[PDB]
Amino acid sequence: VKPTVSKAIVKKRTKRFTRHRYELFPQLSSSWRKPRGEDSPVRRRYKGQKAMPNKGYGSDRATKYITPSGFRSFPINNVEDLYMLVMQNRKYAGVISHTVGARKRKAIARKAMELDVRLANGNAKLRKIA
Amino acid sequence: GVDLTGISKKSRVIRHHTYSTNPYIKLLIKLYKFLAKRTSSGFNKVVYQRLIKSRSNRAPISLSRIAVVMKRKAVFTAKSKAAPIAVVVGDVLDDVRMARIPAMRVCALRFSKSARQSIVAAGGECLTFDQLAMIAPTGKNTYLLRGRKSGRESVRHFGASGVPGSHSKPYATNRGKETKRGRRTGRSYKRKAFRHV
Amino acid sequence: SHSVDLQWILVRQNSRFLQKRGGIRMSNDPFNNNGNWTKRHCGFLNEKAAVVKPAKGGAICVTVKDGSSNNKPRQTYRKTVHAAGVRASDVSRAVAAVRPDLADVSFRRARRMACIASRTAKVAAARKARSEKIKFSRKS
Amino acid sequence: AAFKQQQTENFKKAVVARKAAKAALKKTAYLRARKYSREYRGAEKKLVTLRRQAASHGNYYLEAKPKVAVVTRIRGIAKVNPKQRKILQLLRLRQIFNTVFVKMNKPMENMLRAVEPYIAYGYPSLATVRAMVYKRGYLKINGQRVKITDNQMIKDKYNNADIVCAEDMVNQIYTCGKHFRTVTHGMWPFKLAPPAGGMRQKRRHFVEGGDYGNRDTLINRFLARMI
Amino acid sequence: NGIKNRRLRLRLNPYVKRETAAAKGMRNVANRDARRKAKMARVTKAKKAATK
Amino acid sequence: PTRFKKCRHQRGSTFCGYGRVGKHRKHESGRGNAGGMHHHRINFDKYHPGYFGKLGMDHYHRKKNPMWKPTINLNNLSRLIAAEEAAKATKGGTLPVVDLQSSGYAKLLGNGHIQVPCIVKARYVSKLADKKIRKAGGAVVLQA
Amino acid sequence: AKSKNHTNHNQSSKNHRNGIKGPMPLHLHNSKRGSWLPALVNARRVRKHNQKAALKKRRERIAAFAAK
Amino acid sequence: PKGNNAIPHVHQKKHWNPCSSQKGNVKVFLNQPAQKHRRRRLRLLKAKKVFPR
Amino acid sequence: PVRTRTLRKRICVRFEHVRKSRCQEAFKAKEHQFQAYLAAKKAGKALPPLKKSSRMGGIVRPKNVEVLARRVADYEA
RNA sequence: GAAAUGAGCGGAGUAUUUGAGCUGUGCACGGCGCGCACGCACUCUUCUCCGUGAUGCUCCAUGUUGGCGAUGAAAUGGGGUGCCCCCACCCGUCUUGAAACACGGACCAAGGAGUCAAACAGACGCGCAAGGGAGGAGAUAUGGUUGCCAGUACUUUCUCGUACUGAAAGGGAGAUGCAAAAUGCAUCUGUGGUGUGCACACGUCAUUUGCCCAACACCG
RNA sequence: UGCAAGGCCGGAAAGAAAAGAAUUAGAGGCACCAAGUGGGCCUUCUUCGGUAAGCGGAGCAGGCGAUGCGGAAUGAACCGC
RNA sequence: UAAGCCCAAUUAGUGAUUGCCCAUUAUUCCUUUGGUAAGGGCGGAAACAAAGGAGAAAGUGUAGCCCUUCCGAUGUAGAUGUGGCCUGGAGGUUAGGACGAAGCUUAUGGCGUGAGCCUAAGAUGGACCGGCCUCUAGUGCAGAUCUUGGUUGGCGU
Ligand SMILES: *O[C@H]1[C@H](O)[C@@H](N)[C@@H](O[C@H]2[C@H](O[C@@H]3O[C@H](CO)[C@@H](O[C@H]4O[C@@H](CN)[C@@H](O)[C@H](O)[C@H]4N)[C@H]3O)[C@@H](O)[C@H](N)C[C@@H]2N)O[C@@H]1CO
Ligand SMILES: NC[C@@H]1O[C@H](O[C@H]2[C@@H](O)[C@H](O[C@@H]3[C@@H](O)[C@H](N)C[C@H](N)[C@H]3O[C@H]3O[C@H](CO)[C@@H](O)[C@H](O)[C@H]3N)O[C@@H]2CO)[C@H](N)[C@@H](O)[C@@H]1O
Ligand SMILES: [Mg+2]
Ligand SMILES: [Mg+2]
Ligand SMILES: [Mg+2]
Ligand SMILES: [Mg+2]
Ligand SMILES: [Mg+2]
Repeated sequence: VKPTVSKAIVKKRTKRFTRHRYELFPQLSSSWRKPRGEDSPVRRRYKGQKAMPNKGYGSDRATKYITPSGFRSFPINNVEDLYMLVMQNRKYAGVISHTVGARKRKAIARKAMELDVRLANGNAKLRKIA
Repeated sequence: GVDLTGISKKSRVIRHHTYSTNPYIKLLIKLYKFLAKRTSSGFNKVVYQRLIKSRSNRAPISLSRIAVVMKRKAVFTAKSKAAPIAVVVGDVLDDVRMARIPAMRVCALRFSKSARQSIVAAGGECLTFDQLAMIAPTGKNTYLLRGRKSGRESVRHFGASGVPGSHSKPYATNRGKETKRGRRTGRSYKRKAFRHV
Repeated sequence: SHSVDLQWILVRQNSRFLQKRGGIRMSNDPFNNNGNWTKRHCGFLNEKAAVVKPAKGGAICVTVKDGSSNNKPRQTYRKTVHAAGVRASDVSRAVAAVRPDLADVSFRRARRMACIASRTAKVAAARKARSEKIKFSRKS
Repeated sequence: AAFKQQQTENFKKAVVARKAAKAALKKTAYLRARKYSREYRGAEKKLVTLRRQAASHGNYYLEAKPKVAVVTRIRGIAKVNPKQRKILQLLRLRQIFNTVFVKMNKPMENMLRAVEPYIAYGYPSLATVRAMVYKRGYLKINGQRVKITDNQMIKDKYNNADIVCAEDMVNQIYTCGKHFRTVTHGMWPFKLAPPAGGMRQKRRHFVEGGDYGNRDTLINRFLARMI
Repeated sequence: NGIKNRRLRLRLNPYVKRETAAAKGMRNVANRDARRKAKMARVTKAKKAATK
Repeated sequence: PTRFKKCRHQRGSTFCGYGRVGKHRKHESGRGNAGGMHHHRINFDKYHPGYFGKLGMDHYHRKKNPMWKPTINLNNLSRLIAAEEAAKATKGGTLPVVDLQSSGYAKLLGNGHIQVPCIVKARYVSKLADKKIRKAGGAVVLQA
Repeated sequence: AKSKNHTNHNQSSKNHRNGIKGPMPLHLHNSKRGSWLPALVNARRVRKHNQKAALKKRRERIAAFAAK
Repeated sequence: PKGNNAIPHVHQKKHWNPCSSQKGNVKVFLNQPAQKHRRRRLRLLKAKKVFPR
Repeated sequence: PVRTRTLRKRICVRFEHVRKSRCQEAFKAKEHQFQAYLAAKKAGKALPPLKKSSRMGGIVRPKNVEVLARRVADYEA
């Protein structure tokens, strides 16, 4: 398949909303925690500070969730889950799960060329010829 | 940049969906939300909006109350017309205190086992809202009733009970406990049973 | 008695067929022409139903559930295999007799099954063409 | 197709009915806007005659005191006293550079005296009204703010059979008429741009060398930099 | 827009094709110059006759 | 269910809905109904008026079995008559006999209209219940 | 130690958030209890006639319906 | 802030639960179905013991 | 008005501490003018004429002119 | 150009009716004790008409001219490290106010704080409803079975409520009509009455009325 | 036959003219449940004690507290927003 | 011969408008999100094989049933909502794993506003475990002169 197309992917922000002042502390994760500090410069929204996640940063819903190939991603675990993506084929792409073994990925990658269903993590070498 | 000071205070609480988990109320809300928009009848507007309401706000009606207000409308009905279909969005309970009743046709959201019997034994009929969507689908010749919310215990406890004018009931598991000071004139004062406005 | 509108309230958040992966809600129903978890497209509780499937070689099977024999689970889905090179507008009418609201989707499904069986037989004319090499331990 | 044929045979009648009502309202807006233009050009000639008959014999023509004022808000929403803040709500001036047409009677002037540091008002011309109604005039239809695009949408709004086109609204605004209130309560408050070229001083009256207060027809060149 | 776009100014006021056509034979320098030749003879005549 | 609790929501908000100025502290107003006449006098007078005092005689060793006297009205006597037997009941004919003390209801009272004439066997009865069942067509028979 | 005694600063701004709720009309809560009593007992004599006139008028409105 | 709540009278001031310092004074019915079964098992063992009275 | 509400106080005074109020005087005046009119329209025809506004644009005949000029002798006071 | 709604793209023509002039006749205006600067009434300048619903419920797909790109790279991103110009006070906390010369704070891992029970209350979910529901205990499927099974299924006075009030002895609430008896009499299809008051029934206009449900107010 | 009161019946009703003769981003009226707070502080103006105070205490409003952003080089509170 | 003070202009007795520089303001154009939100469509119109395409759910809330339109949006203490995320166990369903599960690692990208989820590579591991609907709780750390273990600069002082 070739993906269905739409307008260009805008992505209001590509920078991660990381935590305030996490770089100075090896404990602190980069996952966002909201400041409740009463004198916090990020919370009080100063000029030179990090931004905070907000409803305005949300993504264009016509183009939301689609990967850079042009496909939404549906995680599959075996061969019978390719059969859901037959009509929904130029919209969704298969993502073979990590715990699926190397033996069962042959059966999935053979039929996903037969049945013409894009896998996001499989048979990219073979899809390049045909 | 707009000076919208008292603009959140103009907002009210509407709640377009129901909180109920019943799958048969959700089918009547499927049916009467269809009829509310696709018909100019104010019946289906009110019957849809009263079906969303909570179980406390769907207070039940008694069968002797249906038999009196249908009587006082059949007094000034020409007797060539039959009678309306009484419709309550709520429960019909039986009334022991009214033995004989006419043959009336009642659509309720649930009947008692005994309110169902005394309707059909009087020559009447217990309907339901899918069955009312077929005969009179817009509410032609109906009589929409509610059921009484005053007289509840909770409504009788709403108030201060010791400010003047208030005859609400105190929250007391013991009845003879809160009866002395502030409730008898000999025990230093008694709250005034009447206050203007 | 128990209508389809009531059966849809009972199974919409929990079913064997739902398959809510990610946030997609793609139905695993084998009587579903679309894969969507919608009410029109699930054929296991709709009182009449019609799915179009593959068949022997390149033929196009049509499994129809008429409303008559839902009481019996082994007599309720009747299958009718068309020709091998069947015209796909005819497969649409073979399901638009039972349910006309699955007419546009089943044309696209029957046209999809003719593109696949032409391609499944196309990628095996190259896979067996690649497979002339000394291999070990054939199975039978 | 037995049900679907009667729908498109009824849709066929509603197409020729909107095509008739479009050209019927095109004529009675072409005809009614000619009547008003004769009045705007002819009554303007009458006062040029009376002011020469006055000046020739040494007399004076006291012109009629203006009945319509255009009122724009020039200061923002911060630090406003509750008497001044309520009048700015009752004039529908809730944001900076919102503009409203008001009548110029004694109840309205004594509301405009009480909020002068926040507003700049004056006396509009015919072109100031029709530039504000055409370019930046919108309507309150179904509780929503929709822009004037055709005279059918105006005639659907007022339902008055006297206000059928966009020249009816600039008529009732410019010359007060029986329906000044229904036309102006029909429209949304006009939201203008800031003036090009600037403002001289927001904080002082127009006589003091600044911007607020009354401009005895000079408000047209100030609004002509905003519309 | 609506004072500068061509078809929205005419959708609202069909008489604007007459108002603009009236204001072309007013800006015209042939009509203009023999309009001030007459208005400086119609007004001054009624001026000198109302002072007698 | 702990997962439905307000604790799980304000988890991470470091004051748990008690505030920065005045904290959540152990018994800031007393333990129990302390201060009913002192610092909670406005609460105890407004909502719970007739508290705080004495009233009436002292019944030492009350027995609630001899002061047993339940109550039924005339309009609720259909609760005790079987549905087979009210329809055969006509004034001047054979009426059903209702034995009240076998049902609770030591005293008959006379509220409302009696919907079926019957012979009531009651331990007690009132003026307006005796008056009103002899005119309806039944009677009242005393029992012990 | 010493603090701020008495202030009326925020209160007029607090009193107008949910408004000054205006007075209620003169047909609501117009109880005549506590009024001058010889004219209160007189008006009870009249309302006990106006109720039985209203019982008789409605009963007369029914016989003017069962005959027409 | 206390409101229009009932005056509590809950009667639990006498060291009833087993904490680290108190043995407790507490009686739980977790053996209710096993003593239910025991009395019946012991009435069927007794009805054999007396038979046929 | 007390805090957020306007409650209705029922005071009781002696009769010398009340005057009858002329608050509705201007409303009973234009009410009885609406039975003065409608008694001249349905039956007769004689009406007092409607009053024209003084805010219209008339011509001014100057019967006296001055010059407002701030003379020098206006300062010596 | 995947419905180009145009003074603009089309058709069909030589004119259409907007102003400017110059005007008639009434009125209105301006002076007096005849004027009208052409207000209201009935030759110059300009393009004027009719056109196409959606049989499309929604979304997405169609130019031109180079440069790069020949299956070993090109191209957009993402990530990594520096740099430039700019911006930027240390976090948590109490406080009117903390970047503070105010407290706590070297690093990391792992633990680490609104829980459970009891009594009421309100909101909401569910069952039954003038009734509701146990609890304790029996019973036998089970007098079975390692276990499942301490569960499930089944069965009966007690409690809350239908009636309140009085310190107690005690007493104990329907409507209507006739009517005035210190327990009045007769009816038993019935809102105690008045004001406001969804839906609905019959007319009217671009709501009149009837009944009023729930509710409020005033009474009885 | 007047007066006061509560009803009943019929009438009229610019739904409020004209005189500057209102306006409204004007859904009105009820009720339940419950937080946090109950140390404030600054300012134009009025003001009290004080020699005065970045002092103490009030009045009407607006602010900071709780809030940045653009300006006064810097400044919780000023100017703009 | 101000880059100072007081007045005054806007390209200068030339013929009429607004010298220009800077905002989280204003106007307008996009996108998001929420409404006391407001409207429309949802009886598959006909027709169409491979060698113009897919969707269309009567709907609080989703990867929102699909479109069109309008307005609002910051906030401590606080309240609330969330087919909002995460952890241990239980009832059901659907699947993974010696062709390599949990765990660990990261210039492994992807996408979600975010909490987070998922893929890839380990020249890591060596046997268990995921997703969805419900049920349950000893369920989320950055600081308590926090507890216990280890480490570190001071310092080869
Ligand atoms: O029942 C009383 C009521 O509680 C009380 N508010 C008042 O009603 C006012 C009315 O005030 C609105 O009432 C709404 C809720 O009761 C409220 O709206 C706002 O409430 C908040 C939370 N309750 C917010 O969540 C939200 O901003 C908004 N819904 C008030 O705006 C006024 O609007 C009326 N003008 C006058 C009423 N008296 O009085 C009731 C009387 O008991
Ligand atoms: N009076 C006309 C009728 O009144 C009916 O309502 C009447 C009664 O049904 C109703 O009485 C209710 C009672 O039903 C319910 N079970 C208990 C409730 N407390 C009572 O309410 C009434 O009675 C108490 C008595 O002190 C009063 O204090 C209270 O103000 C009053 N609302 O209140 C009215 C009594 O005057 C209906 N609204 C309607 O049929 C009709 O309009
Ligand atoms: Mg004593
Ligand atoms: Mg503070
Ligand atoms: Mg009770
Ligand atoms: Mg907070
Ligand atoms: Mg813990």
